[PDB]
Amino acid sequence: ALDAAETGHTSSVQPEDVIETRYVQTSQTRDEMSLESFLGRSGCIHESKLEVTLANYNKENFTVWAINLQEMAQIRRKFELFTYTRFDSEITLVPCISALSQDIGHITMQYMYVPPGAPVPNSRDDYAWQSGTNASVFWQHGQAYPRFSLPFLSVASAYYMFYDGYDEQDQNYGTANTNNMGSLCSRIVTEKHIHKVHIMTRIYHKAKHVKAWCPRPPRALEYTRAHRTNFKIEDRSIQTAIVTRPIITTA
Amino acid sequence: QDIGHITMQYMYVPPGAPVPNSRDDYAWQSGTNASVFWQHGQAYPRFSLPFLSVASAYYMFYDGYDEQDQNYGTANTNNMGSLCSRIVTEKHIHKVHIMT
Amino acid sequence: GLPVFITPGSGQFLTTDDFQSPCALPWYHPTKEISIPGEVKNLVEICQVDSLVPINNTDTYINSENMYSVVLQSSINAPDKIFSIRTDVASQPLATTLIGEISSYFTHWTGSLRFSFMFCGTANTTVKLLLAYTPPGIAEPTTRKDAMLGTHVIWDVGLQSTISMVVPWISASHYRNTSPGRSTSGYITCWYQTRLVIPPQTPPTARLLCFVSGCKDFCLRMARDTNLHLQSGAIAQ
Amino acid sequence: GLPVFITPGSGQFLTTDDFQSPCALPWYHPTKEISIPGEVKNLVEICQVDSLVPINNTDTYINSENMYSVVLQSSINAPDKIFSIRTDVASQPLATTLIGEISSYFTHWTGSLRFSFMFCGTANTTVKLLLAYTPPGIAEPTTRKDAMLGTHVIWDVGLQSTISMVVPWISASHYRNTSPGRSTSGYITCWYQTRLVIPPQTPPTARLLCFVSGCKDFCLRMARDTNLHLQSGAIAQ
Amino acid sequence: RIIQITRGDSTITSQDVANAIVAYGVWPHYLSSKDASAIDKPSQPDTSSNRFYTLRSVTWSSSSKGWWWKLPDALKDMGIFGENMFYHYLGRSGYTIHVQCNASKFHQGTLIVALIPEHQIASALHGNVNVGYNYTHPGETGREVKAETRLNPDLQPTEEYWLNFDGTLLGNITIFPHQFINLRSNNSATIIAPYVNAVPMDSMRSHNNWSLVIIPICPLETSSAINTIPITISISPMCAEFSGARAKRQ
Amino acid sequence: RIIQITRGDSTITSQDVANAIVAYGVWPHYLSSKDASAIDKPSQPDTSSNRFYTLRSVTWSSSSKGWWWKLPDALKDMGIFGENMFYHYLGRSGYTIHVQCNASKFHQGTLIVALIPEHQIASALHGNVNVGYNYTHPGETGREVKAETRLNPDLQPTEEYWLNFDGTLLGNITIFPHQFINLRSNNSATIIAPYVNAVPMDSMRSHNNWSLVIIPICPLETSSAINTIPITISISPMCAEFSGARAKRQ
Repeated sequence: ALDAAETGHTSSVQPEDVIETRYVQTSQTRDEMSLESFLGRSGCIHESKLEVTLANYNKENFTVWAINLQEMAQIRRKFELFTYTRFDSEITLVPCISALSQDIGHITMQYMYVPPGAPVPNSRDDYAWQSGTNASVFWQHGQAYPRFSLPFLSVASAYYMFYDGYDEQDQNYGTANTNNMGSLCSRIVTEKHIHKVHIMTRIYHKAKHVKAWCPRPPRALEYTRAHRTNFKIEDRSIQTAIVTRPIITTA
Repeated sequence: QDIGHITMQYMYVPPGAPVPNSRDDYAWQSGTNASVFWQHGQAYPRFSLPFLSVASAYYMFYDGYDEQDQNYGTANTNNMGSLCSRIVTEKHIHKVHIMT
Repeated sequence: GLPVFITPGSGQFLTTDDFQSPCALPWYHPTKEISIPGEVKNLVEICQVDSLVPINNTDTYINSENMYSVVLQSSINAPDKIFSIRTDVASQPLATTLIGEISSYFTHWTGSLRFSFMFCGTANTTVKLLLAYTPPGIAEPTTRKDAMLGTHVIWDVGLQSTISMVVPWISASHYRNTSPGRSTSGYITCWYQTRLVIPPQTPPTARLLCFVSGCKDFCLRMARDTNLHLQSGAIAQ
Repeated sequence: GLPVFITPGSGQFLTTDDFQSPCALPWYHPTKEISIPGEVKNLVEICQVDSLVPINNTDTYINSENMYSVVLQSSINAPDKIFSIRTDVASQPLATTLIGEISSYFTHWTGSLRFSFMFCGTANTTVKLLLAYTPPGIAEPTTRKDAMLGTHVIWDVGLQSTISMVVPWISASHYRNTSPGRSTSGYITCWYQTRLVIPPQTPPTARLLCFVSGCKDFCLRMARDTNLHLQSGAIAQ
Repeated sequence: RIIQITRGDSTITSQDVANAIVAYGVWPHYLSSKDASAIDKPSQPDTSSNRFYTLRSVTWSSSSKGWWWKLPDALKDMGIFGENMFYHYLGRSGYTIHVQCNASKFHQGTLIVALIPEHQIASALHGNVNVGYNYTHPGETGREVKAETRLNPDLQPTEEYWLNFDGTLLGNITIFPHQFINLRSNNSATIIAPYVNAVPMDSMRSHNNWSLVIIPICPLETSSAINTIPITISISPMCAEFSGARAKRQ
Repeated sequence: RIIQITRGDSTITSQDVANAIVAYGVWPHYLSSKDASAIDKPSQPDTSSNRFYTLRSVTWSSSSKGWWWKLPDALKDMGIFGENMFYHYLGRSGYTIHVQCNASKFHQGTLIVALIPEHQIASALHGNVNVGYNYTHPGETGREVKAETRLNPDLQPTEEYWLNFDGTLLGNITIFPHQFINLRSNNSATIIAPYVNAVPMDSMRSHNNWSLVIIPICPLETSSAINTIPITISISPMCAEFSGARAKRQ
C-alpha cells in the first residue's frame, strides 16, 4: 500500500490489497474504450459556406479551405491528446442548399482535393475544374450524402499533432510547418441561373485503422489560432474548466 | 407555395452530452453521438439501437427514488436522455412545419 | 439485376456509423510505421496514469500550482477534518484530472479508483493521517470517528514517500452515470489521525499532494462529446 | 455494380415488417442478463393464470371488489338461475379478465376455456350447485333442466374449496373471431342444484368468486391493437 | 393440509393451510459470482437475520378496505435485519411470508394476498403530483386503506384498492404469486420469494424491491359477538446480504 | 535506493534516488535498416558524445515559478555533440537525464520533472502571433519563468506554467514520463528516453525533437539561512547519430 510516486511509476496497484473482497466476475469489456472506437466515430471538421454570386457567376462561386483538424473543438481534442497519430479517413459530405429565391431548381456542385502544388482554381470557370488525377467528386440536389475513404497521407509515419520548431528558415512555429496537406475545394457546376442561393457543406471525418503516439494532456481552455496552441485570448482571462468552491473541507 | 430541398438532422443525446441550445449550436457537430440525416425525397431512416441500460433490463416500474427522495418511480431509473432534431438547410423563404 | 428491395435507415449519414467505403485515392500507398515509442491501444492505459487532483480549487490558489496542494498545520492538537471531496468521476474538481476528462468523454463508468498521497513536508517530520471514504446515501462526515466507521486507511508515514488506497466500487448498478445531476457516489475525507509533529525550528508548515488513477478494475461506456470543454463561435486560425 | 432491379414494396415503412438493420451505436455492448426470476416466452403462460371475472358488473358493485363476487340466498327453496354470462372471450365482462385483454389484443381464438368457482360461504354450510354451458344457436336457458341438457357439472361442495370445469371448444371453424359483432359463442349459466343450507344462526348469506383461464388447448392469432383501452388526446408527462 | 416452517432461529405452522407456491418456482439463494456487481465479500448475518419477524396487529371488519407493505422498508426496525440494511448502501434478500388469520368454523369472508413487485403506486390527487417518501415508506406501520382525511393528499398515494392503487384491474392481480385466506379453505396463507431486481443487488432504503398486498375480496362476517378478527403477518428475510458498509442511514 | 550511471566517459550517482522509469520501457538504440530514410552510413561519435554534459546553475526560492529546455537545442554547445549536430542537416538521439537538487533533512518543497515531446508552446500575447526562434531555441541558457518585462513579447512564449505554457492543465502532466524531486523522498531524480519522432531521424537545429520541464509544485523552504538551493541538470545523448554532413550551421 506504500510507494514512491516520485519514481514516475503509477502507485500501489491492487484493489484487493485494502479490501477483503468477495470473488466477482468483473467482466466489463474495454472495447468501447479502444482507439478504433474513440477516434473511430465521425464528427464535423469544417464549414464550406458559399453564396452564388450573379454579377460574375463565372468568377466567384467557389471556395478553398486549408485542410486541418484544428478548428472544430471536439475533433481537435481527440487528436490534441497525443504527439502523433495515423489513420485512414472516412470523409463525409453534408451538402445543403438554402434558398434566397422562390425555387432552387436542379443544382450540381463540385469538390476537389487540392494537394499542395496542384494549380488552385481562381475562378468558377477555371480550367483547374478539369481533374485528370486530382480527387474531384460531385453532388447535386436530391443525391445522397457523398463520402470517400482517404488513406493516411503523410510524408512521415504519422501526422504531427504538435511540432517543436520551424520550416528551416524559422517562421510558422509548430504544426503550420509540418501539416501542409493542402486544401479542399468546392464550386457550383450548374451554369449561370436565376436562383440566388447559399450552399453550405458540413464536412465530416472519422479516423479508422487508427494508431496513436505518446498521449499528451487535454486542452484546458477555448481554442484560438488553429495551428498555434495560443490560448491567452484578447481582452479576456483564463477561465479554465476547473470550478472553485468556498472551502476544501466541504465537498 | 413551395418547400424546395430541405435537410433535417437527428441526434441521440445520451445524458451529459451538451444539449443543443440553438439551430446553430456547435453541438450539431457529432464526433461520437449517434446523429443521422434525412431530406426531402429520401426514404424513411431507421437504425438498430442495442439494449441500453446500466442494469440488466429496463424498469417498467420502480418502487422508490433517486437517493434523496423525489421523482418516485420510473422518473428515477429511466434516464435514457433524449432524442433531438434540427433543420440542416440554412435560412430560406419557405414557412414550413416538420413533423416526425 | 438481382431483385433487391430497400429497408429504412438507407440514405442517412450517421456520424457513428460502421461500413466499407470507396477510395478517393486508389493506387496510393501510405508511409511505413517506423517503431515510434509510446504505443497505445485503448484509453484505459491513460486511466492507469496517476494525475493530480486540483484538490484545493479556490480563488486563492486556482491561478497557480497551489490548487494541486494542501497545507497542514503542525501547531494543532485536534482530530479534525483536513479536507473532503466527492467521488463521482466527472464531478468537480476530479473531472479536471485526465481520468476525469476521459470519464467526462463518457456516460457510464465502473470499477474502483486508486488514490495516492505524499507527505511533502520536511524529511525530519512525522505524523499519521486518516484517509477515508464514505459510502453514500448519507451526509459527508463531521467527526473523525464517523470516517473511522467508513472504509479507510491510517497512514504509517515511514521512510517510504506515499500512501496509496482505493475507493471500493459499491455502486448498486454495475455501472454508474459519469456525471451526476441530482445524484451522488460518496465522499473522500481526510483527518488528523495524530497531530502533525515537526521537530523544533522546522518550518511551522507542511504540504500534501494527492493523486488518482483507474485501478485494474476500472472501465467506461457511452463515449460522448465531453462536458468539460466549450467552444464559443468560430475557432480562428 | 451487379445488375439489379427493384420490385414494388420497396421504400415503404411497414410497422409489422421483418429485416436486419444497421447499428446506430457500433462497438457498444449490452449489460449481462443476470438470472432474474419470472421468465416468460409467450402470452399463453399469462393465459394459463386464473383471473377473476368481474362477474357482477353493475352500478351497485362496479366501483368495488364486489363486482368480482356474487351473493347467495340460503332462504330459497327453488331450482332457479343464480347468474349467466356470454363465453366469447372479448365480450363483457370476460374481456376485462387478463385472458380477456390478451384476447382483445388479438382477432382469432381457439381452444377450450377453464372456469373455476369457490364456495366462499361459512365453513359449516353445505350446498350442491349447477354450473352449465350453452352451445349456441339458441337462447340462454330459463329452466335448470334446460341447462341440464347443456354440458354441465354438479358441484359436490366437499372439504375441498373449488370446483373447476371447462367450456368445450365447439366452434364450427377451428378458430372464432375474438370479438363478436352480430355473433355469439354460447353462455355460462348457474343454478341452485340443491337449495343452499346454512346451519342455524349462521349469516343468512353466502359468497361465490369465479375464475377463468386458458386450458392447455387454448391459442390466439391476429394480434391487433386492443379494443379494450382508449387514449384521448396527448398523454401528459 | 399441515406445514411447519423453520428459519434462522424461529418457527411457524399452520394445520389448516395449502402449501405456498414458491414464486416462479425459484427457491431463494445468495448472489452468484457469475452475476454480481459489488466487489466485497458481502455481509451474511445468516441465522441472526434470515429468521422471522412480525408486524403490529391490523384488524378487520365488513367495513374494512385493504392493507399493504413495501419491502425491505416494512422491516427497517427488525433488529439485525433493520440495522444491517441501514448501515449498508446496498443489499439483497428474498422473503418467506405467512399471514395469520384464523376464524371459527362459523365465519365467512375471504382475503386475497398478493406478493407484488415495484407496484408503483399512483397519487391520490390528479395532475403534476407524485407520492411522498413518508407514505411510500410507511415502515412496519404499513398502509391500511381508509375512507377519510389523510393529510398532505397531494403527496398521498391513492386509496383505490380495486384499481390496485395504480390504475390496473383487481382480480387480474392473480398474475402475481398469490394466495387466498378463505375461512373455509384455510386458517392462514403463505408465500415465499427469492430476491429479484433488474440489478444483482439494490439500495434497500431507497427502493422497495418487493411489496405485499392483502385485500378484503369478500366481506368478513359471523353472527358471533366477535364481529372482527386481527390479522398479523410474519416474515423471514432469505439469503440476506449487505454491501458497502458505512454509518447508519437517516 | 542507490544508483551509478556511466556513459561515454563520464559517471553519475545518487545514493538517495528511486530508479528512472525508462520512457515507455524502450531502452535507447540506433536506427534500423528496416525503418531508416537517410542513405549514408551515419556518424557514430559513440563515447566521445554519448557522454554527459551539464547546464549552467539555475537556483530556486519559494518565489520561483519554473524552468524548461528544448532538445537538442539545449545542448548545441556540448562540444562534439553540438558541432556534430550543427554540421549535419539531420540526426537523431535519445537522452539520459539526471537533475541535481540535494537539500538538508531540514528542507521542504517539491519539484515535478517532466520529459515532454513537441510541447508546442503558446504565445504570451493574444491574436495573430507565434513564438520567435530566439526563445524556442534558448540554447543551454534555457527558459526560467519570471514575473516581468521580457521584451519582444509578441514573439515571446507564455509564462503560464500551470497551463503547461500551451493551455493544458498541469497535474495531468504526469501523462508523460516524469519524476518528483521531493526532498524527503530523494536528493535527485532521473529519466531516460530513446529517440522519437514521426520521422526516422530529424533536422536537429530546426526542430526540438524532445523537451524537458521542471516545476515548483510545492514551494521551497527551510528555516536555515540557506534560503535557496541551486539546481543543475546533466544529460548524456544516447545512440547519437548524424547524417548529411556539410558546413557548420549558423
